[PDB]
This record gives sequence, structure tokens and C-alpha cells, in this order.
Amino acid sequence: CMKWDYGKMEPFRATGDGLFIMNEGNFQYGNATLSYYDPETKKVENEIFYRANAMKLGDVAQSMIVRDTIGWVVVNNSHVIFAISTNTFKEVGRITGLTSPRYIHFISDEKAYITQIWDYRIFIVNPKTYQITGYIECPDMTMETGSTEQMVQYGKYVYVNCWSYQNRILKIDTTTDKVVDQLTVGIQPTSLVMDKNFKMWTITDGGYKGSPYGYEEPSLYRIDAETFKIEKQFKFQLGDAPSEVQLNGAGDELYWINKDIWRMSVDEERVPVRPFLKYRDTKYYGLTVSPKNGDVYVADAIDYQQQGMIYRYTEDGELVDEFYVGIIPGAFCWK
Amino acid sequence: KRPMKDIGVQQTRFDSLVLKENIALSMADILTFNSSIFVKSYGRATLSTVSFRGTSASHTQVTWNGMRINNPMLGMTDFSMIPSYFIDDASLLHGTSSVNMAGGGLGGLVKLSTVPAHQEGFGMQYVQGIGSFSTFDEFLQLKYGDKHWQISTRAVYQSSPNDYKYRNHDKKENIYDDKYNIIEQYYPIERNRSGAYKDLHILQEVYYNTGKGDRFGLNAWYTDSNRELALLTTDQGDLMDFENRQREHTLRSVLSWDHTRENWKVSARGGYVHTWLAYDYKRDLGNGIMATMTRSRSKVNTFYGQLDGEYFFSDKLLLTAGVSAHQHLVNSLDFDKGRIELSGNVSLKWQPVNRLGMSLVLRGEMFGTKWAPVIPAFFVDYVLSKRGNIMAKASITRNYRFPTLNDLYFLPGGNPALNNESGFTYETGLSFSVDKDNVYTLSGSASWFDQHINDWIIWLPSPVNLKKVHAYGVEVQADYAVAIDKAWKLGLNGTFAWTPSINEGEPTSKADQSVGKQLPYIPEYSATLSGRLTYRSWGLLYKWCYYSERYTMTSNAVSYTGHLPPYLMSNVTLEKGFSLRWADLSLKGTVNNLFDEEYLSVLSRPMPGINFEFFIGITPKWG
Ligand code: CNC
Repeated sequence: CMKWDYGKMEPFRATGDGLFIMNEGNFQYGNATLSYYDPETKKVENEIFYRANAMKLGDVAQSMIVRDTIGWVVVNNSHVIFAISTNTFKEVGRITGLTSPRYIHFISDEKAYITQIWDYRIFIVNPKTYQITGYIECPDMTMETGSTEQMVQYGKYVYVNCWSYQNRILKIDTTTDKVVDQLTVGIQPTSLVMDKNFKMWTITDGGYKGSPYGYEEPSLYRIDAETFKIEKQFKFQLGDAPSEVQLNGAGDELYWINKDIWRMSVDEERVPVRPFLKYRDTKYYGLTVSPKNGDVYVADAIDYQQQGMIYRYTEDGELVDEFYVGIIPGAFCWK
Repeated sequence: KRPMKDIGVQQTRFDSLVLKENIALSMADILTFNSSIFVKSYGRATLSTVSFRGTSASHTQVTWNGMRINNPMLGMTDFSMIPSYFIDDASLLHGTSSVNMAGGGLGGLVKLSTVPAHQEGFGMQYVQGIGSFSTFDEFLQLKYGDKHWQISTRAVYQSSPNDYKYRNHDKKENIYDDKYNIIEQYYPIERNRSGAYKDLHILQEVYYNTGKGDRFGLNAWYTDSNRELALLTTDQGDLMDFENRQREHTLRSVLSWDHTRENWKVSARGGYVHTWLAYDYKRDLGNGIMATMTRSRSKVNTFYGQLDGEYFFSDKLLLTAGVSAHQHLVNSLDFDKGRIELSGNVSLKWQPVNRLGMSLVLRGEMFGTKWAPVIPAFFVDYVLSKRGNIMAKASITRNYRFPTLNDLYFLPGGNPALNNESGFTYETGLSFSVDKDNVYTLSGSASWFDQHINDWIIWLPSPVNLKKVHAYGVEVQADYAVAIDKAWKLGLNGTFAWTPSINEGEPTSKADQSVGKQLPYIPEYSATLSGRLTYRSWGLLYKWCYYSERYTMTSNAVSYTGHLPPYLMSNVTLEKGFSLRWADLSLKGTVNNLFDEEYLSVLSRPMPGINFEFFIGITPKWG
């Protein structure tokens, strides 16, 4: 007639060139978890962080960056960024005292930018002393609807997009740590990526009818690197929610969900008609492209309250594998 | 024996000493330890969700003095904001019995009311409670009566910081060195953060009785709530300058008129409720500026009217009818529109022979602009044996529940063209009572219910309907009261419920491991047991609650980070009463979490260890 809960550690010895899957988990449940997949032996380990540390990851894991043998897992709803080893999944440190961080971007060995939602500031941290050393103020940004998501750097500048309740991408000068110029796109640019010939690709969300900015046709853009301009814009027609336009290893080929998983090349023209994977009554939430061989992994969240499945497809489009992970697999990172 | 109204009806009745046993108990705590209902609540002064017979919270209707209390936007009631001392009478209508009074009560109905007192002259009562964690409870009663008038006034104030210490098993604090390396990691002993709350409730009653068959009434209930939302277990850092707040101002009023005669009786009733909600989420940055990150306001106004009738053709035949109307004018700042709700019912009760008894209920509804199919209900009752009062019951119905106001009219996702859920139910059960010559009184019941839910409304990337759910099981309850000696009395009340909640929907996608699976946060088994021992002025009370394992995933898969163990809790209360000259003193001390469990009822929600509570009650005596 009693109750109890403890934890026990476990010696992981992961080797090979695996894939890290960040399961977001649900919201105000604290069931976010991390998973590891080995493409050679087709063996997947779930809850690697808790199993190797005897403590929960947090709430709403968002992304992860691998530098050398250290991976930085950013947790949104826990105000923390965990630093773990990519060979043992042991904790090497933590960055705490943030306000719902989204992404991290290392511009030098001694400096790093962190971007938040519900804030008008971009944090600056030292990846060694583990302390905040300043903030960057985005102009015309309010605490009520502040949002900055993804960073791509180009020479001395850093490019960000402003997703939630925003329609702007910002250019930051890393020498003076100031916003130097602005660009305007459609409502809610979700993700930002850079290709091999230096052209940023961003994709704009629709609006999910009712939002204060209202709805607008989801679009795709090809902003140039040196000079902004807008160069070219693509139209995706209403009723769609495209996102996650990340590239491949070579950085010359586009990939976005938009219902049917599409595949576009750089320095090409209007969207093709034949999808990479037409439709098989599945709810695709995220995807990634392997830089080694070119396999395409797509994540299926099912009903957002159970274990999701990832499908592994070759460059041709044939299924090779499928395996279970934590709840709502959100992002991928390569060891 | 039974009244003609109670024919073939399965229900449980909360008597006065259950409700008036402690001033710190809300109706969430009453339902947790005194019924087989599952209550989802991660502590005290926090959101409480009632899952009744394997259904969701939206399928349970709550009526206070005949007026529905569920929030029209959300469709669910927070049971933690209803003090038990503000309720003088509570009943639980199970399944088909809810059709007797309400509409879309697919799970059931909770009937709350206030009863006129019988006080001659003026009297008053004051109760003060002191407990651990710096919690304070106060309750003041004022009343008066002169054989025509009955005026009463109550006030309840509760406040606490909620800074209890718990040992944290989900987080490890690391000890650094001169060069920022982890040397040792330990489980910290933290305190509950952002959990402070302050609640104020005021109730005013005015009752008049002509004595010629006309009785008038008026009740007003005011609520002032100021609660903070606690931090999760897996929340990192010494995060100060972070506040959550849910202010909630609400006024409930009901006007009642009863006109009775020889065989017929007509009751008219009207009411009005006003609600103001405010959610804040701020961060203190810089030096003194406190920026705001989330700000939500909402106002709800509802007007209620009802007219009931009842006619006795004879002692063995009865007719009832009634019309109800609700108008939820919602002006939620930051959509401003609402619904008109109409309900009518006609019922026939017939008692052809001494044993057999039949009842037929026909109900129709119209919410806003859409009518609903007629809801029928048939109840039959038979007496198997007069010796042990063995009685058999059965019922059947087809109930419909309308979508909530957010499922229809909401900013990010507002599908207007949404169907209403339907449910086909049939029940059967037995009962007994073996009262003996003032030695013991044993009574109980056991009922089987089988119920099918169709067109369940669920949000998944937005109403999408679907979610066929099969809910069935067995309910058992029993009461016992024996006098061991001429001064010792023992009472045992126990309930049990096996309630599988299986979803029969077609598998979405291809990897859906959810067909044939228990629904999330619904235990398969539940049990309660309450023991009371009385010796002169001494009283010992024992409360025990059991919940089976609650799954946090629709696939019921085994997970390290989503495991909720079965919930067992034990509470003990010892009370001593003294009789002074100008007042009556009642001293009682409550021990909650007697065995000091380090547990987790809701995922990542820390809960206190063993805690104490001490009450003082004064009741002046005059001429
Ligand atoms: C699709 C989805 C999701 N959402 Co929205 C996204 N994208 N959401 C939506 C969309 C539809 C659902 C809806 N109308 O609310 C969409 C875009 C409209 C919506 C809305 C929002 N979302 C937002 C954000 C960023 C998030 N959302 C997630 C919850 C992100 C979810 C991811 C996740 N990790 O959970 C998500 C992927 C799946 C949620 C779900 O359905 N779960 C299944 C179901 C069982 O959960 P549930 O709890 O019953 O669902 C309710 C809530 O989650 C609620 N909800 C969603 N977002 C919020 C934010 C807040 C503050 C609150 C109180 C509730 C919500 O939506 C449901 C309906 O009430 C989020 C964890 C994803 C992420 N990592 O960025 C994140 C929370 C971030 C944070 N730390 O605050 C928005 C600010 C985006 C925007 N501007 O549109 C906005 C906030 C609402 C507001 N009041 O302004």
C-alpha cells in the first residue's frame, strides 16, 4: 500500500555514424525524450538521455547541434540547453536561465547566439563559462509576440527569421552585435536555410484561419546572400502548411513536407509536378536527409499522443526501414 | 418505500456528515474519497477533472440549484473551486439517470443544491483552520429565522504559499569546480514554486414560506480566486521573476418559486451568472520593468429560466413535464457570440402492481439553431424478494451531447459544421438491505453498464469527430454500521468500479497501436473505503482511495518517462468536542498522506509528503 519512483543509470557505448531524433513530447507533461538510431545495424535506442543519466530531459525538446563530440540539446519549455557527449550520452553541462529558447548557433568557440519565443532579445552565451554575456534587441519587436527561430551565417553576418506573429527576417553583424538591416516576407516564415551558391531559402506559413495577421497564401522565397532583394517567390495555394525546407548534405537540393514530400533542386525553376513521395495517408511532421548516402528519413507523429514512426527511404524512393521513437519526433541531427 | 420519482434510478447520495466533515475540502476531495469517480487533480487548490464511467470531463454535467454550471466555452467544471461547506446537498446521477434532468450527460450528472435551514432566532458559527506549509482556512456562518423568513450568510477564505519541500527524482543538480566540470550530482530537495493561492467565497440565502403552499427563495454566490500555476518537476534553474496567475470573478444567482397543492405542483425558477477570467504571464527583466508575455481576458454572461410541472392521477400513476432555457452570451475579448439552449421533457411513471414499476422519459433539445433527435429513456424496477429487499433494476436510452462553444467558435480552428456525439446505454443491477433490530445495517448494490460512444469530438491537427469509444464495466458499493457496545459505533462505506474504456475507431494511419486500448488518464480499477469510529465525544475517521494505473499514451506502451504507478492514499482525522457555557468547542486534527509517500499522481507534478492540519470550531449558545 505504498508508492515510489527512483532511477538507475546505464553505460551506453554508442559508436558509428548514428542519427539523433529529438522527440518533442507533449506540452506541460515533461515527457520529452531523445532517441538514437544506427543506420548500419538498423538498431534504435529510445530514451537515451534518461537511461544514461537517470533524469528526465525536460519539456518540448526543439533542436540539437553537434560540435565535435559534444551535442547541445535545446529544451524549449524548460529554459535549458543541455550539453551531452555524443559517445556516451553523459551530461557535460547545461545552460540555464533562458526564456523559452528555440535554437542555438555558434559563431565562435567563445560566443554563441540563442533565440527565444515570447521575447524581443537574442541571448549571447559563452559555451565555456556557461553564462549569458549580453542580449541583441530586434527592432520593432514586442514582448507580446516576439519570435526568432533559425540562424544561418554568411561571412560576418548572421541571418535569422521571425516566425511567430512576424513577417520579417533580420541581418545581424557579429562584430558589433547589432541588427543592421531588415527584409519583409509573407506571414510567419518558418525555417531558413542556405544553399551551395549562397541563396537563402525561406518558406512562409499560412496562418491557420483566425490569427490576428489573418491568412495568406503560403509561399517560398529565394533571398540572395550579398544583396537581399527577393529574387523569386513561389505560390503554394491555400489550405496547406508547408515547412522544414532543409537541404541535403551537398547543399544543392530542397526538401519540404507540404503534404506530398517534395524534392526541388537549387538554381532551377518553378516547382516540379512529380512529388518525391506522393501520398500514402500519413501525417508527415518532419524529415531529414543523410549527408553520407542520401537516404531520406520522414517522421510520422500519428496522433501526437503516442510513439511516432520514422520511415527510411533511399534517394530513389524505396522503403528500407521503419522504427519507433518517442512522442512527436520533431528534429534530426547527425552524430 | 422508494418515491415514484426514484423508480429504476441508479444514484448515490452524499449525506450531511460527509459534506460537513472539514472546511478545507472542495468537491474534488469529496468525490475522490467518497465515490468510485476518477478525479484528475495534482494537489490542493488546482485544476480537477472528473472522468465519470470511463468518459471525459465534457460528458459530466453539473447543476447548482437547477442551473448548469459547466463553463460554456470549455464544457467542463473545475471541481476544486466549490467548497464543500457551501453545498448542503449533493447527488450523483449515473448514466441513464442523467436524462431525468439534463441533456448531454453521457457520463452522468452531479446535482448540487442548498437546503433551507430550520433555525429559530439568531445563531452563528466560526471555524478556523491552521496547518502545515503556512496554510490558513476560515469559515463564518450567520443565520436567522422566524418561521416565515430564513436568512443565511457564509464566507470562506483560504490562502497558502504552497512551498512544501519534496525530494526531486526527475532532476539532478551538478556541483562544479574552478574550471566548470561536474564532480558530483545529487537529487535536490526543492520546494513547490509559483503555487501560492488566495480564494474568497461568499454565499447569501433568503427564503420565505407562506405556509399556504407557496415557497420563495433566492441564492447569491460570489467567488474571488487568485491562484498561481505551479512549476513542473523538470524545470531548470533558480527561475525567479516568473509569475503565473488565474484570477476568476464569478457570481451565481437563482430565484425559485414553488407552488404546491393536493396532487399537483408547479415550480418556476430563474437565474443569472457572470464570469470574468484573467490569465497573466509576465517576466521581470532589467531592473524594475516587468514585461508581459501572455495576457488573456474573457467575460461570460448567462441567463437561465425553467418551469416544471407534476401531476398525480393517483398514487400509482404520475406525469411530469418541464422546460428549460439557457442563453450563454459570451464576449471573450482577445470572439463575441453565444448560443441559446432549449430543453423540454415529458415523463410517465406507472406502478401497475406492488412489485413492478415502469417509467418512460422523452426529451428534446435545440442548441442555438440545430435541433437534436428525441432522447428516449425507459426505466423498469422489480422487487425479487421483500425479505431482504432484493430489488432488480434496468434502463436504456439514446443520449446526445452538443459540441462546446470553443469546438464551434474559436480563433485558431473554429469549424462551425460539427456534429454532436451520440451514446446508446443500457444498465442492470441489484440492491439489498438487511436492517436488523438496532444491531447492524448492511446495504449495497451491484450494477452492470454497457455504453457506446459515437462521434466523439477530439482535436488533432480542430474538431475531427470520429473516436468511437466502448465504455462498460461493473459498479459496486456497500454501507455498514454496527454498534459493538453501548458506546462504540463503527461505520464502513466502500465503493468499487471496474471501468474499461476501449476505443473501437478505425486505425488512423498504419502504425496506430491504439485500437482496443485503454483511454489515457482513465484507470481501469478504482476503490474507496471510509471508516468512522465514535466513542462518546471522541471521533476517528479513516479515508482510503485506490486508483489503478493511468496511462499517458493512447498505445499504452511501457515508457520510463511516462509511467504513473497505481495511486493509494490514506487520510486520518481525530476530532474531540467540548461543551462550554457560552459556546461549543470542536477540536479536530487532520493528517493527510499518513504513510509519507514520495509519489507522482499527474506526470511531472510534485506533490507533498506528510502534512498536518488543525481546526477550531466555536458555536455560541444563547437563551
Ligand atoms: C499544430 C499545433 C501545435 N502546436 Co502550437 C504550433 N505550432 N499550435 C498548433 C496549431 C493548431 C492547434 C491550435 N489551434 O492551437 C497552431 C499553429 C494554430 C497552434 C498555435 C500555436 N502554437 C504556437 C507555438 C509556438 C507552439 N505550439 C506547440 C504547442 C505545437 C504543438 C507541439 C507540441 N509539442 O505539443 C503542436 C504541433 C501540436 C499540439 C497538439 O495538437 N497536440 C495534441 C493534443 C493532445 O494536445 P493538446 O494539449 O490537447 O492541444 C492543445 C494545445 O497544445 C494547444 N496549444 C498549441 N500551442 C499552444 C500555445 C499555448 C501558449 C497554449 C496555452 C496552448 C497551445 O493547442 C491545442 C488546442 O487547445 C509548440 C510546443 C511547438 C513548438 N515547439 O514551437 C509551441 C509552444 C512553444 C512555447 N514554448 O510556447 C504558437 C505561438 C504559433 C502561432 N503563432 O501560431 C500558437 C500559440 C496560440 C496562441 N494563443 O497564440
